[PDB]
Amino acid sequence: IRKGWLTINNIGIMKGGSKEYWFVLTAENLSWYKDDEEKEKKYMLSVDNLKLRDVEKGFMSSKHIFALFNTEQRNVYKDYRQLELACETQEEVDSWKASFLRAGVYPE
Repeated sequence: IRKGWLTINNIGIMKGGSKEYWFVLTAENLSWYKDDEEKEKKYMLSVDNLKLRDVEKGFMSSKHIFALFNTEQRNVYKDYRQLELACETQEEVDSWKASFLRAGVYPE
């Protein structure tokens, strides 16, 4: 449905620090890659059982930040905490939120 680069702010101490990843969004699954060639296949999460929320001032929010969180568990699989995503512009945040909603993600 939508593809682009997104920075993940929540990464564990073993690999901590915000990092930019290539993301592919479809109606069925969310697939994250370290490359735009879509070969790494870092981790995947299903579209459903997820919801979109805003974020608090817990990060140096020089970017436009929104969070996709698991409604069944406390964290995203193969990830640290919930998937807080930072965009270069606010339009990217709104576009991604709309894309996730169309894919099947539900509002908080």
